[PDB]
Amino acid sequence: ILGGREAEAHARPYMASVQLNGAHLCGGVLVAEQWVLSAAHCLEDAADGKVQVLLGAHSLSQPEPSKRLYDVLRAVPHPDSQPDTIDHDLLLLQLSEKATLGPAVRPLPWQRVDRDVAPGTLCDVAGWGIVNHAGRRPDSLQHVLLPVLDRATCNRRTHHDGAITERLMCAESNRRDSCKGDSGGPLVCGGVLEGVVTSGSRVCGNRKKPGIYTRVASYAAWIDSVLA
Amino acid sequence: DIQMTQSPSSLSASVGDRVTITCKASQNVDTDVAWFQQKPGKAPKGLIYSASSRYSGVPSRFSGSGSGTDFTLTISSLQPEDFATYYCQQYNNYPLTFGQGTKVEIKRTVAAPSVFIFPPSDEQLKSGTASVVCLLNNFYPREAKVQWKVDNALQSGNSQESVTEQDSKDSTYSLSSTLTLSKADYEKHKVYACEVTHQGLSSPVTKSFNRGE
Amino acid sequence: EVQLVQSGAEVKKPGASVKVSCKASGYTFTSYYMYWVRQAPGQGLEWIGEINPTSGGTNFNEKFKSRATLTVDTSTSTAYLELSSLRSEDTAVYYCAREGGFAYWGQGTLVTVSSASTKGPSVFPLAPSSGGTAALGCLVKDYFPEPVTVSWNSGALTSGVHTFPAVLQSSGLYSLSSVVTVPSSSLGTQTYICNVNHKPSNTKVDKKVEP
Repeated sequence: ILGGREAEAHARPYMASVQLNGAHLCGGVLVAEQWVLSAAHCLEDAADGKVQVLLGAHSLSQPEPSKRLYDVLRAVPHPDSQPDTIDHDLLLLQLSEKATLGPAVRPLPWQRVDRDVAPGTLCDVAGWGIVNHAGRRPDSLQHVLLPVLDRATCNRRTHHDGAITERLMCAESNRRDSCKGDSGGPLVCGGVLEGVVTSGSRVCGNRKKPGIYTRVASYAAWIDSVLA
Repeated sequence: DIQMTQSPSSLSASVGDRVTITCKASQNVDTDVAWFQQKPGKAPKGLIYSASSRYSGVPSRFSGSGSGTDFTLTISSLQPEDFATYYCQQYNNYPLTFGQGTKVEIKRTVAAPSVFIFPPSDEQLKSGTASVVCLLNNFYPREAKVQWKVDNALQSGNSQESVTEQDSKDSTYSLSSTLTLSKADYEKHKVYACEVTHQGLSSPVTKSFNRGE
Repeated sequence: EVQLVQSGAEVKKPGASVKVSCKASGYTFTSYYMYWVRQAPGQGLEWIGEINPTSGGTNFNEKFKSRATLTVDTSTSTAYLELSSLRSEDTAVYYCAREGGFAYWGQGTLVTVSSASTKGPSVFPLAPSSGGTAALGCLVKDYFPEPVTVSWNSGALTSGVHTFPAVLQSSGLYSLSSVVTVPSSSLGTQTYICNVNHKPSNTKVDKKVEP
């Protein structure tokens, strides 16, 4: 998270850390008692690495009574996601057992009404990804308020030259942005999950290249079909 | 605003040649540069975007380079379908700006023009206007100096010329220089001549006609 | 398939306003900006401006901000260009083009701003002088608007035919010339008549060339 600040510990009980071989790999959001939503590209190069989800965390390293590491029983990436694109970049992770809900572990409602967020809206994005232009990561969770940016602008050749579909959305990336390691994390407007970070292989903090986020409402049918 | 100074304006090349078209932005425009191809009477066709990326369906022989101020369009092996006008475009800053264009022409051997002087029709002289045409047929290169001299005197303004596109078969040019004067101004003189100055000519060929003959 | 279908050619008097339409199909119209370019006869390209379909927001080139208007009908996915208080300098080919993704452009709308009226041409001969090879033609003077179609011996003679591009006179009326080269032996033996047709004025003239 660029241009952000440290979050209030355990104020986002849906915040998940998708972990690979015990290291933070990607952001996530607990969308059901036994399911975690994240980005599909996180796992693209993961190979045989042990996939686990960290719930109830603020510090990746320090003891907290809420922190719990769950093994993943089954990883479901959106069937139409491929490494060559940013389309359908969603991944569902089934926990070994249902999570122990509490004031620091709670699932988050996701937007089901397929309507764009009004441009200029300040949405909250959190994560453990890069905090500075030097590519270094924080131990405890960061967050930043970003204004939504209209698709037409985001699609200008200066910016993402037509990559933003009706199924995706942008936020302004000037000085404040989502970086590598924030992918799969949540974009929140009106305390309802609106999007999922898909930063991938984009350099952050440059206003010329807005932040991209997958629209959860565009994949409502899919999410339920997996969660059934 | 940001100026795009395209160079050269015109370029003469053979089929199979490597060809370079340069563009100079008056300020850094990062890689927000595009290249278009335009054939006569047709809409521009997108070739390159992001200074180096090719649009889908654009042949591998087309390539773009540059970052900042100096940009280049390269045609590795020039094909017949590539003789057109190319334009660079800046999309970094408002207003979006274009280059003056580069016309790519087929290079051939020097061919001197076959000069013809035409007297004005009596049907036209029935009315107050008289038009004198000095035709230059099948020539190369384009650079031709058609100077009008009526009774050993230099004409200016009263003349208007037209040039055909490069010939699909023999790849030559033709020119129609029309000198217009009133029937009153026409009867005042007898000698009407044009002095063609072409590279393929040793000495400037003068084609004269007389009012009466 | 994606296509930008622009409106028909226009001929306008030098005081009026023109409204060029451009209907987009094959993609989400609202997902991209639409920009407009102008190309005067035998000239380069000029960026006019752009429109955000979602907001209706525009970005203009200062040159045009004054008389140009850019609108969008989202219900019909059509971008409009309104150029008002027209002058002869406004005579140009106007193109709408998508801003983002594959470089899609419309076929182009030709606007012709002239105080001139629909008129057929007058055909005059460029008579052969008479060596080894000689030239003969037709002077296709004073016509409006563009174009004029020229052929020889009713399509029988295509080799040596150099139909020059139209040129606009001080009168504000286009004047051509269609030359043809033939050997000096065929003069008097074979007859040469140039077919000149001006579709707008519904004029068809066939003039014979004699020395």
